[PDB]
Amino acid sequence: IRKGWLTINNIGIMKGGSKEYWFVLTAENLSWYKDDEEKEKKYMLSVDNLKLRDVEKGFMSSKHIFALFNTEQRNVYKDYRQLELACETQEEVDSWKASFLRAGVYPE
Repeated sequence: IRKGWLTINNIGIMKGGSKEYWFVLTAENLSWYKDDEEKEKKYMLSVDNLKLRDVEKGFMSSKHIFALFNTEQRNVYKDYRQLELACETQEEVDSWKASFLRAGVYPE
């Protein structure tokens, strides 16, 4: 449905620090890659059982930040905490939120 680069702010101490990843969004699954060639296949999460929320001032929010969180568990699989995503512009945040909603993600 939508593809682009997104920075993940929540990464564990073993690999901590915000990092930019290539993301592919479809109606069925969310697939994250370290490359735009879509070969790494870092981790995947299903579209459903997820919801979109805003974020608090817990990060140096020089970017436009929104969070996709698991409604069944406390964290995203193969990830640290919930998937807080930072965009270069606010339009990217709104576009991604709309894309996730169309894919099947539900509002908080």
